Amino acid sequence: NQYDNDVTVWSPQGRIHQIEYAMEAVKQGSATVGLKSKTHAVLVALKRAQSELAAHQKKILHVDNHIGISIAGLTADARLLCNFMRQECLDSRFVFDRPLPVSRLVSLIGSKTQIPTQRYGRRPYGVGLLIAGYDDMGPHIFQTCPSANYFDCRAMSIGARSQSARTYLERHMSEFMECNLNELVKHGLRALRETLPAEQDLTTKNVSIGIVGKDLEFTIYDDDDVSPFLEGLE
Amino acid sequence: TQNPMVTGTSVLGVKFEGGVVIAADMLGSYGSLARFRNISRIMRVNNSTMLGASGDYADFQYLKQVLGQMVIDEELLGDGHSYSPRAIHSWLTRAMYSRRSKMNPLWNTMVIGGYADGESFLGYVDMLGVAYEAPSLATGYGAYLAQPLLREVLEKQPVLSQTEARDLVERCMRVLYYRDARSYNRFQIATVTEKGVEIEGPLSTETNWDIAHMIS
Amino acid sequence: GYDLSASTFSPDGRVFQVEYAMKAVENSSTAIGIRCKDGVVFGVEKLVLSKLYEEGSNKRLFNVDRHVGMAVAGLLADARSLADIAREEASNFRSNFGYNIPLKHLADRVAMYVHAYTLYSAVRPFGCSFMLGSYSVNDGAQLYMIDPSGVSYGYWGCAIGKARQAAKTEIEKLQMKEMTCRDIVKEVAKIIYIVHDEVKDKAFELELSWVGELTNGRHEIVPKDIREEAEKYAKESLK
Amino acid sequence: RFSPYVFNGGTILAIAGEDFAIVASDTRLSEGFSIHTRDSPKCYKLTDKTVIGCSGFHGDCLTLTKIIEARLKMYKHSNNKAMTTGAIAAMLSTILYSRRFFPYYVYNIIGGLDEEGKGAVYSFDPVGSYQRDSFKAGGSASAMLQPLLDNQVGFKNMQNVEHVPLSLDRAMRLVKDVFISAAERDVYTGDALRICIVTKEGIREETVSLRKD
Amino acid sequence: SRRYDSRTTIFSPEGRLYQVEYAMEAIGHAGTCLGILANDGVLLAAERRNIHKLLDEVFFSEKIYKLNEDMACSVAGITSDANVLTNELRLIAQRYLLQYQEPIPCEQLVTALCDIKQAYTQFGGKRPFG
Amino acid sequence: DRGVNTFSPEGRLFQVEYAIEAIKLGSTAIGIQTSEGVCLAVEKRITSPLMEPSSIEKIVEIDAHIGCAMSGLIADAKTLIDKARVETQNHWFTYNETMTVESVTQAVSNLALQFGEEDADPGAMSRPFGVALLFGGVDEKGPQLFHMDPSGTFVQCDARAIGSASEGAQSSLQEVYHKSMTLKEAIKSSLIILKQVMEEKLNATNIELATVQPGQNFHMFTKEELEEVIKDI
Amino acid sequence: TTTLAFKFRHGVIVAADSRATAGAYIASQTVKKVIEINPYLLGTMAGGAADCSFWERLLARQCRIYELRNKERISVAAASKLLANMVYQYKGMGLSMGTMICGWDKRGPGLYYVDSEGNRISGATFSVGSGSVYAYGVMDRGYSYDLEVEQAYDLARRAIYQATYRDAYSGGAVNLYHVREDGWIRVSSDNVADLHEKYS
Amino acid sequence: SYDRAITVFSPDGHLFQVEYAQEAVKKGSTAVGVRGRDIVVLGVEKKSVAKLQDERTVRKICALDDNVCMAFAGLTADARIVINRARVECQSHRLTVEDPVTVEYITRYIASLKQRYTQSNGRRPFGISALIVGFDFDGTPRLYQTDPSGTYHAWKANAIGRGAKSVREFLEKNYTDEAIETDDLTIKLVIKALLEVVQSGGKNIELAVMRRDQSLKILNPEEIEKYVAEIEKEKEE
Amino acid sequence: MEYLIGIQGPDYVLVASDRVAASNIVQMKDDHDKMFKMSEKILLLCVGEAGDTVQFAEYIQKNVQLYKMRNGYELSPTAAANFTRRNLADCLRSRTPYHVNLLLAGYDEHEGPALYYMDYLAALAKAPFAAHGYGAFLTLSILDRYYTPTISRERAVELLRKCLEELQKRFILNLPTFSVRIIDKNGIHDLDNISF
Ligand SMILES: *[B]([O])([O])[C]([C][C]([C])[C])[N]C(=O)[C][N]C(=O)C1=[C]C(Cl)=[C][C]=C1Cl
Ligand SMILES: [Cl-]
Ligand SMILES: [Cl-]
Ligand SMILES: [Cl-]
Ligand SMILES: [Cl-]
Ligand SMILES: [Cl-]
Ligand SMILES: [Cl-]
Ligand SMILES: [Cl-]
Ligand SMILES: [Cl-]
Ligand SMILES: [Cl-]
Ligand SMILES: [Cl-]
Ligand SMILES: [Cl-]
Ligand SMILES: [Cl-]
Ligand SMILES: [Cl-]
Ligand SMILES: [Cl-]
Ligand SMILES: [Cl-]
Ligand SMILES: [K+]
Ligand SMILES: [Mg+2]
Ligand SMILES: [Mg+2]
Repeated sequence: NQYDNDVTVWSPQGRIHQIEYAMEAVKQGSATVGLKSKTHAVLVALKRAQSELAAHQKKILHVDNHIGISIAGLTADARLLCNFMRQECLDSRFVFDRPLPVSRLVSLIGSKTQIPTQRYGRRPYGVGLLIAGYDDMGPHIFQTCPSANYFDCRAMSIGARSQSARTYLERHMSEFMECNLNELVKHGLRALRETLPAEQDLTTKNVSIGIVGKDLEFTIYDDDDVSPFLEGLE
Repeated sequence: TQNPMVTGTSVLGVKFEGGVVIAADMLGSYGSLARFRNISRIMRVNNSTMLGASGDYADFQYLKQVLGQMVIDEELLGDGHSYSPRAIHSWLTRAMYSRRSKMNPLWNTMVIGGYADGESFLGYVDMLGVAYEAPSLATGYGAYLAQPLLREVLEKQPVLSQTEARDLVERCMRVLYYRDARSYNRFQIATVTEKGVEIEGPLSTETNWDIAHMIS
Repeated sequence: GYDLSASTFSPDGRVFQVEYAMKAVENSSTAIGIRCKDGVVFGVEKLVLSKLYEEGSNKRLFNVDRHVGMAVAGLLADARSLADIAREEASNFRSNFGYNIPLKHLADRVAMYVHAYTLYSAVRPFGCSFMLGSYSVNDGAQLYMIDPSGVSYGYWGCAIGKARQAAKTEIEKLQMKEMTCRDIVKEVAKIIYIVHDEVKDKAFELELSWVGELTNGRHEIVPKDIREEAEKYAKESLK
Repeated sequence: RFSPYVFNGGTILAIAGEDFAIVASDTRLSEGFSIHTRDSPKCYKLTDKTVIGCSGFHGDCLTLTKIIEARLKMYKHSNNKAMTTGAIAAMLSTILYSRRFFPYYVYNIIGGLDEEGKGAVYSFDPVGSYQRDSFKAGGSASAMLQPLLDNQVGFKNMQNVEHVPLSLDRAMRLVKDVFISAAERDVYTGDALRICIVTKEGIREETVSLRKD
Repeated sequence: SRRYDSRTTIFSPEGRLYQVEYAMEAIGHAGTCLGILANDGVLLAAERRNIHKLLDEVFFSEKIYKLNEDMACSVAGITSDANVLTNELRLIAQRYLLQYQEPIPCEQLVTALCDIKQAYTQFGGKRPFG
Repeated sequence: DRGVNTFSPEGRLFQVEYAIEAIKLGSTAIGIQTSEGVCLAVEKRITSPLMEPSSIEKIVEIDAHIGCAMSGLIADAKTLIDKARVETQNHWFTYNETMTVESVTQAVSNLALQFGEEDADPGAMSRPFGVALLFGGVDEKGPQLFHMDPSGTFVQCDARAIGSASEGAQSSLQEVYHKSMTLKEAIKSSLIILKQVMEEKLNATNIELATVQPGQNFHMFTKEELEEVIKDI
Repeated sequence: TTTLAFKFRHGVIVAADSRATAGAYIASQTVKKVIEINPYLLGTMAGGAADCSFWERLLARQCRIYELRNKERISVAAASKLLANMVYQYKGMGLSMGTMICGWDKRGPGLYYVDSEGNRISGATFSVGSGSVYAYGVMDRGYSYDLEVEQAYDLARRAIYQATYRDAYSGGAVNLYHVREDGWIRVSSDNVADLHEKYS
Repeated sequence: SYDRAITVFSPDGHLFQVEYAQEAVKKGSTAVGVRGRDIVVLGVEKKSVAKLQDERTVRKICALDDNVCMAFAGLTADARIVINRARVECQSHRLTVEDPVTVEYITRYIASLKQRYTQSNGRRPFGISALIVGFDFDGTPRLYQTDPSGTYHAWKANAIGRGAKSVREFLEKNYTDEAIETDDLTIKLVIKALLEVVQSGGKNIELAVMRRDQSLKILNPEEIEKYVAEIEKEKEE
Repeated sequence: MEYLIGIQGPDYVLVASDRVAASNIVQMKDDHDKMFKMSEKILLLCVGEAGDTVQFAEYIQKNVQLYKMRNGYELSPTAAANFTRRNLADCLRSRTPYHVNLLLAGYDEHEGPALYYMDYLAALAKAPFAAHGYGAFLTLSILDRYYTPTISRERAVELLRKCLEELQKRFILNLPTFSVRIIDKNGIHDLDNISF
């Protein structure tokens, strides 16, 4: 109460209410899912549409040839962070002529996003990211939070009703490593489908897909390009 | 540096099957004075990469400091990624170009040798940011005296064994001792293979002075 | 109220914002360090909040210099930022003075940086405590611990986080001065298993690191097979 | 007086056809009276539709191509499409002019396909002046190549000749001939000729041997 | 820090600037000070507050300040504030003389100081001059 | 009182939520995208007959291929519009091509959360912009309409209303819209809807209408062209 | 280079050659030296090719912004002044630019000479570039405010042509434009080798 | 430097500092503007009267440049800052474009200055509205109004300050092609509009006129009370 | 190359300036005006380096006009001359010096006519007559020979004409036409150009 307006104010229970509140921005975003096999990393996102005549918000963003992200939370903060990730990747190619390792990029985000949590008048980033990448250490799915903490994941879901998607992903994760791409994307789509009201389904209007791996630069599939993946959820 | 002070002369490099060898004498010259006769002008950068430098030795020591600390910083993370020989060569290209573009160069010409993922790497970078790769390299007077011998051998036989590359480097170092007034007959040879980087020395070449009696 | 700013003393002379930050540490799971005859061993009870995470996610053991390890408890993003401060202080020391930073000096420098965040309304105290460990032939084994106020002391044994006192009471049973690192890792694993409340928190990973004569003064992860043996010794010791 | 520039040689050429573009360069990298390497081409792929040739001071060639590469990604990120040949050319003009008071010592020629699938050539001076050409030679032997191209591609100074369209197979045969002639007389041009052919199907590469002296 | 900022340069709900009004209350309690224009001159007459027996009488006045060759002022309010403003008045008048090589016209001097006072009511977060 | 960058317990920035409420004080504006072009229509909201109606400009040209309709606190829209204009001209300068509608909208949207009082320049933005914007234009994607609000969120819409009566108007848009609709039908539809929702009787001086079409540049309707369309409605 | 322009009863004629040179090397015969700033305003280029084309393109950007902000066409006076104020900051730094800004606005036909030395002047006729002295001679002996349109085209064409004949640094083609009250038009492009055939 | 955020949103979209600045305007002296056919007229109330005042020193009507002038209502010290900024800007325009400003240009400049002081750290908004009048290069007469929010519009006639509501009501019924057919009737329309709100009419109306090219004439009390009598005796009839 | 002349009589100042703008070997304009109106009774005549001359003259002009708008009355000639001086001197050792030579002519209600001379170093001198340019070398002695303090305005135009005829005869440059203006109690008057 007196402890909940400033990111510099610790509460007496050793919490920072502004960081917790910023995490609510991510829990109210639309769901997204990330998973990986031995060879590919996949992102699947639900796009929320403001009206029946609106396009559906972009949820998946290109970072570099080997890295893409999925977003939940404040879109403007997502773009600011995505721009920082882009620039760190461009810098590593410029200086070293090789892709920035995914875990090093994620450490950069952690360090960047921590700073405003400790200075008066600043605020946390109100965005959570799932990060799909491929490098010398194989495929990766990472998760970042407004607290500046980050996590290396076998699979993950964030956003609204993401708990259902996580439960699905726990249930089938022993299968993921050995899956071909098609199997892996289907698993991502089924996890995402658990987040929906019983009426409603995955369609070409509301689903977005991002894939990167051993043979495949980060690529986004929308609209008519998702139809192949949606057919034969059989 | 506007005015180089203590300097080193040629560095040689040649790729062989399974690795790369570089050579450099152990002399820091101060003008024509052979001042510091036991200095290493080669650096082990990491397990896959080595560097030889001509030109200003203090500038080399600065690069050693900076590059060494960068390799430490990367090893602290323990994350399975290391700088390749190519990445180091890129970094150096950028650093040298940048210093040139401030009109304050690092007064060096360098030879980066490495072995990574079954490929030999050999690359040049100069104080202006001129950089390239080649099957053999030679800076300074080496460009005139050593490189012709290197390239002539490499044309007749592009793939050299380790012991052939080493014999060929010794021959070039002998010629340089004969004909470069800033050379010295005390050198190091550094080799990178699958097993890592080894620096040998101090070494000397045999010399022949028979021609001293063929004037009349 | 007197507890909103690190630039405000209470009427009894306390700085409640520092004390609240300390509570963040005291809520976290337990980390231990033990100094022994030939080095320092760290152990962490790393609580696994989801089975979806990879083994190794959210490490609490860091290399801050080739000869220095760091073990943290508290808010992890603050601890990582402190690891980066420590890394930079070690790096800048080597660049300026030309040798590896002595442990005590590294501990005192980062402690002063931590302390700077306990004076002002403009910033908040770090919500973390951390241990620094090293070994060299010249300096022996050294283990320091720094808290959110910026106090720094040296220790034979140390524990931070929520089972701190239970941990310390077990650590006091060891004659650590006469033990080697190889013997101590087992005892570290044992003590983490003792103080772990298996009813209240279901799943954890043991994280182990060391620095000592046996690593040639380099801070390193304990190898997988040694860690597995240590866990098995701890688990059967729990019997 | 440290000089920040050195001349490293190199000859570039581009030709626009109806449905193709050729960008060619020799592969020698020189300095002073020496050869650095016989295998350093001067052409760089930018997109599937656009190749750039760069010669002059190699330090600046390297830097500038790296800046172009970064800026192509930046464009694609903020506009969600690859840069066109024309937009690359306009951009390069501004990158060159940013250094108006410490120039990139580089001669640039862009070859590629325009937005109707026709061959397009843009030629630049070091500080960013440019225009669209039908063909253009640049670099060390440019004065040797350009007149022959004027005559044989532009049909200049000829009477009683049908102005036919330039086929790929005649353009190729021209490109190999002019480089061979340049390698006779320009000390900097030699070793090998690298040719990139840009068409709707993609970019392909030929290489031809040149004199090594 | 937002908790401690008393917000001296903001409007109240009726469009008022309270610090300004409160400063005007301080002035109304200071020594009375009058000015009278005539055909052959102008005058200032002021109540002295410095009247204790043991005061030493060392300056030519208490509250009358010469500003330049052609101008003087008197003040009512916080004395130390008046010392700052009169010093700034003298500076302005000399900046004008430097630049134009003629004396500052009276109204231009007054306006120039008043723009400083205005600025203290609009930005900076400081108390106005009393 | 709390800072301008304070999150609520629901995870929203108070100042952004309050800026979004200020949009509801604006006049209604409508945008419709068809395969033949986009139209933008807006209620002027004349408050006195002594006011000059042509001095109310709630639709503005960004570039020849892009117009913009606004609602909310109109004075706040000026720096946004100017930024859109400068960006499209920079892009033309650098790349010798027209900037896409999406890209203009993105560039503007990157301003939205750039407010706050202890990172920034000696007097930077203290608060968000109280404005919503419809960008309507034609690029190589064809005709396009994008919406942007004070959160910085932007999105393509087939049709969209903003301002005071936007619920209401948006329902009628759901009702009348179809992907194959012509531009002339979209013009009539948007005036019929403005006519419903406006407090005042619609006429040719208290509204504005503009179009952009693949053929043709940004075009503000004249009085006479408005009068012609008003006859059917 | 040779460029020229003149005001007359029917607007303003603008002409140029098309040659670029790098020392004595002819780099192009096909340079467009007349820049279309907007449909009512032309700029000409002489001096440094990069300098002219950068700063005139920047002028075009600024004129467009001006038009968007103010809801009216920029005047020829204001356009020429924008350019003058932009280059003035750079005096002494080695910019080389000599331009004519040519339009028709509310004061009628407009013509200003602007250069990198800092000059900005209005006038009835100007020629700029290394061939300007040759162009002046012919332009001056034929010029009149009451030239018929076709006589004016003939004069501009012939003046540039004669400059291409004497001046080693001018050649290629003569490119001719006419600014009229409703906009400029491109009137012709004649190769100098074809004009030679015709003028004898 | 002081960076506090002063103007912020409140629940329901209000900008309280701007609303409070508008309250300051409402307590200012009434100002009226009418755009004639070939004249523009400003008139303003009072403000305090007072026999010992030097009348010259407190005018609320101000030249910005030879062809543009303004009246204001609200905080007079704030107005002086705006007026001097607008005067500097008129001289920049003449410098860079070599035309005098249009009335719309300078209005747009003033409005955006005002808007910036509603959206910048460390500052409160200006507590003034302005009526800005003059002629464009082509002879067209103009009347614009700005308010503390930075909004601006053109008007045929308008009032700001205390009693603006009723003065605007009067202008709405009385502003016709007839009432501005000549210079005298345009001037009389302004006086009549003031004489509705003006306490001890009048006495304390200040008035100024701008004719196409002829530059700002302030009327003297002798010239004003001529019009006052000439209107008061007409209203008997 | 540019010529300026001023002659101050008992109640007026007469000024003239050449009308050539030249570049390399060509006159590019023959009706150029080197005078800038600062106020109703003040002309600044400014020559010197290209770009610096207009930028400097117009800055001063705009600031003199601003003073009028802020204060309701005009700067006197003397105050304007000193303002001009302070700016020029203050820039002399700066990163942006202005290479300009000037005459300032004015009529003050109370001081009468004034003519001021300034060089690029910003030395300011009041003078009864003065001139700038290479042409000054051939005409100042004609002014010393024939000027008197009570010279009437008709005779000042004659004296001016003698100077301008001397440039035609003796000066190597082609300066065929001159702008002429007079300032007095009733402001600035354009006279006819003196041409050859
Ligand atoms: B003309 O002034 O003779 C002409 C006008 C331009 C617009 C073409 N100028 C030139 O040809 C001057 N040359 C160059 O600017 C130049 C410099 C360099 Cl470094 C390389 C090529 C060229 Cl074209
Ligand atoms: Cl979301
Ligand atoms: Cl959002
Ligand atoms: Cl977290
Ligand atoms: Cl979530
Ligand atoms: Cl030594
Ligand atoms: Cl080493
Ligand atoms: Cl603890
Ligand atoms: Cl004085
Ligand atoms: Cl004085
Ligand atoms: Cl809305
Ligand atoms: Cl042409
Ligand atoms: Cl503008
Ligand atoms: Cl002029
Ligand atoms: Cl401002
Ligand atoms: Cl009002
Ligand atoms: K050759
Ligand atoms: Mg040879
Ligand atoms: Mg200068």
